[PDB]
Amino acid sequence: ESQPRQNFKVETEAGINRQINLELYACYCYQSMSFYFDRDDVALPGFTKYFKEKSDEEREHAEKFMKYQNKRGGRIVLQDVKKPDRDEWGTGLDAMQASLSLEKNVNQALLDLHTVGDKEGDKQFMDFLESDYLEEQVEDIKKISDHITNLKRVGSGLGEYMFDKKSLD
Amino acid sequence: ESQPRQNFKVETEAGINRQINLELYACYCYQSMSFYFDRDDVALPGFTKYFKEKSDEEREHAEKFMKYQNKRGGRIVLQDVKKPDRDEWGTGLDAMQASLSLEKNVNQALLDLHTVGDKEGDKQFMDFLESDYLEEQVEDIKKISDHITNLKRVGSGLGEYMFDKKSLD
Amino acid sequence: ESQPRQNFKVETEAGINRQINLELYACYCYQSMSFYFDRDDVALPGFTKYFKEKSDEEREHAEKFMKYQNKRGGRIVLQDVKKPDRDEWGTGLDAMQASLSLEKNVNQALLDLHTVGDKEGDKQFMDFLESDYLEEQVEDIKKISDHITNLKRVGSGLGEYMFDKKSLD
Amino acid sequence: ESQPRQNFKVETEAGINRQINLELYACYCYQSMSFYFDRDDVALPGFTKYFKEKSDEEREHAEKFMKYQNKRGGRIVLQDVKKPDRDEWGTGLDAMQASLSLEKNVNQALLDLHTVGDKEGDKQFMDFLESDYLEEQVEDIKKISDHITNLKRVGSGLGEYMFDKKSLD
Ligand SMILES: [Fe+3]
Ligand SMILES: [Fe+3]
Ligand SMILES: [Fe+3]
Ligand SMILES: [Fe+3]
Ligand SMILES: [Fe+3]
Ligand SMILES: [Fe+3]
Repeated sequence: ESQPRQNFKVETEAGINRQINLELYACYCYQSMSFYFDRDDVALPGFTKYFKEKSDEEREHAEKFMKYQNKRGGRIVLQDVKKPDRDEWGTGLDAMQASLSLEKNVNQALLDLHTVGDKEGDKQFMDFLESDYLEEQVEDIKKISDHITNLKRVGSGLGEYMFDKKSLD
Repeated sequence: ESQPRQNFKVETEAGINRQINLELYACYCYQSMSFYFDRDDVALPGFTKYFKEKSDEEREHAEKFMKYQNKRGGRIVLQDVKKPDRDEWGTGLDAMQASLSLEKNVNQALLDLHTVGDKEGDKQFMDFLESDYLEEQVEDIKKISDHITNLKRVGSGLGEYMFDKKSLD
Repeated sequence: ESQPRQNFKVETEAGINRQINLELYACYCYQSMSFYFDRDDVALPGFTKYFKEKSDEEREHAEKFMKYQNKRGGRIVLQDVKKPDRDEWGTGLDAMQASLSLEKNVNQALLDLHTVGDKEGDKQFMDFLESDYLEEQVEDIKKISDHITNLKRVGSGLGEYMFDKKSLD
Repeated sequence: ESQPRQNFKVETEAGINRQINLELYACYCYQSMSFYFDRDDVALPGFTKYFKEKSDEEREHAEKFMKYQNKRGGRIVLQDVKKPDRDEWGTGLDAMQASLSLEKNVNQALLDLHTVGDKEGDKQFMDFLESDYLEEQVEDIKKISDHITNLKRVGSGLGEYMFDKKSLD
């Protein structure tokens, strides 16, 4: 057993390694999204910047889980990060809805990972998940929902152009 | 032979003199475009400013080639700069598309001028073209393409007015 | 053909997409390396920081290629990024030698990608590769070689500990 | 019942009083360790400073539990704080390993105290323990493990001397 390991179960360790891969996958999706909106036939610089920032956030999420794995005495096992499931992301509305669905899937995986910690009695891990992940997911999912509502409100064309300027920095 | 001349062929020298005239011609077109959008029945001050800045850029391009001609020991031979091929430039979309076509023609002339340098073994001239012209053309052509996409996105009327305010300074 | 596309061949476009995946793969390897040295039974914070910075550099390399693909009018096609070929990276000397081998493989892929640009006459792309990638690879490969020499000089134990403090920030 | 008492069980109150004594005991051990390394025949000033700071931390831990006991309406009952179980702490490696074992014992007592809060439904007390104690224990246990690894890496003699200078302030 590694020196720090205490109240840290193998199932919790394995759950963290699957979550690392999922956060890396989300980071990859957002990176794809960002450079899609940098296409010359898409050309929405607010969307480009917004998904780039979201991509860096997911990379931070993954690395924080890596750091935590080490803190508790687990061992990081990396896997292929799959390519995103689309090459092209439609309109700003489509991308924002794909992003909502993505964040809700990450949130469910996090809640399932909380359930592993809870049944194993990992008090510290539950609070770590709560403080550093669950609250952020809830804020993010609310923010993206608002954006979807406004992208429906403004419509295509000028509306989408104006949303890019006024709702995304 | 002039004092500095070394590894500098007469065909390269002549190519630079044709390119000088082309850059001057581009400068003239952009100047025409700029004051077209300053017409009282057009009246788009973002477009006016944007094409004025682009005109000064092309003037700089020409003068840099003049300076280089002298650096290598060639002799500048100037020609008439023809009047632009339109007096009137349509909508903001039309002007932006005329500008894309213009920049692509300058880029092709630059690539052909690179080919002259390459076959003559003008190592320094190729790098000069690469560093000081080819990269800028690629950035510019990408920027103008983005603008064309957004001018189609926003449509005529209010859209064109909003693009003038939000995409051009 | 996309609006900006000019002197940009399909083989060059495909080469950039393979290089994107390779830079992402290098970023993943360095990220693995970094958190390996953050293990409690490895615990070298200079190595951790050094490979984290190297990981961010490779991510920048990938994104710059993504941006360039868009600049020229190509289309980004992403693939799975494979997991690194080791879970554990040995001593500081082993990791530094794995890193040298990695950078030399990236450098060879870049030189092969230069060869594609050259035979297709992509003057701008060659200079882009030269200025923004080839020079950095040469500096990096020299830096890592120096580190390997010093890690052999200092030996294991105290030597490796001292190198972590004095050669890596 | 005291004025503030609400959802605060007698078993939870008693658990806090045992934890107070344990934190005081840890503070005493670290104080012993610190002045051991201030011995003229030991003379490691980094270790001296490090364990002094750790001693003050444990004193803060105890006093925070005292303050909390009062916040909830419990009553502090103090006991003898036993003398540490060694007068002499060996090498820097020995002391660091004794410290790891100490922190893991405090962590287990904290987790057992969390279990008392959980079964009694003391929602606020669990979060207090999580936020103010469990996270710190996990960081500390990871830090001490790293130090043990490096103290094995550097070896005795010059290694131990260098660790005192470079890993402890
Ligand atoms: Fe997110
Ligand atoms: Fe909590
Ligand atoms: Fe231009
Ligand atoms: Fe060059
Ligand atoms: Fe590198
Ligand atoms: Fe402690």
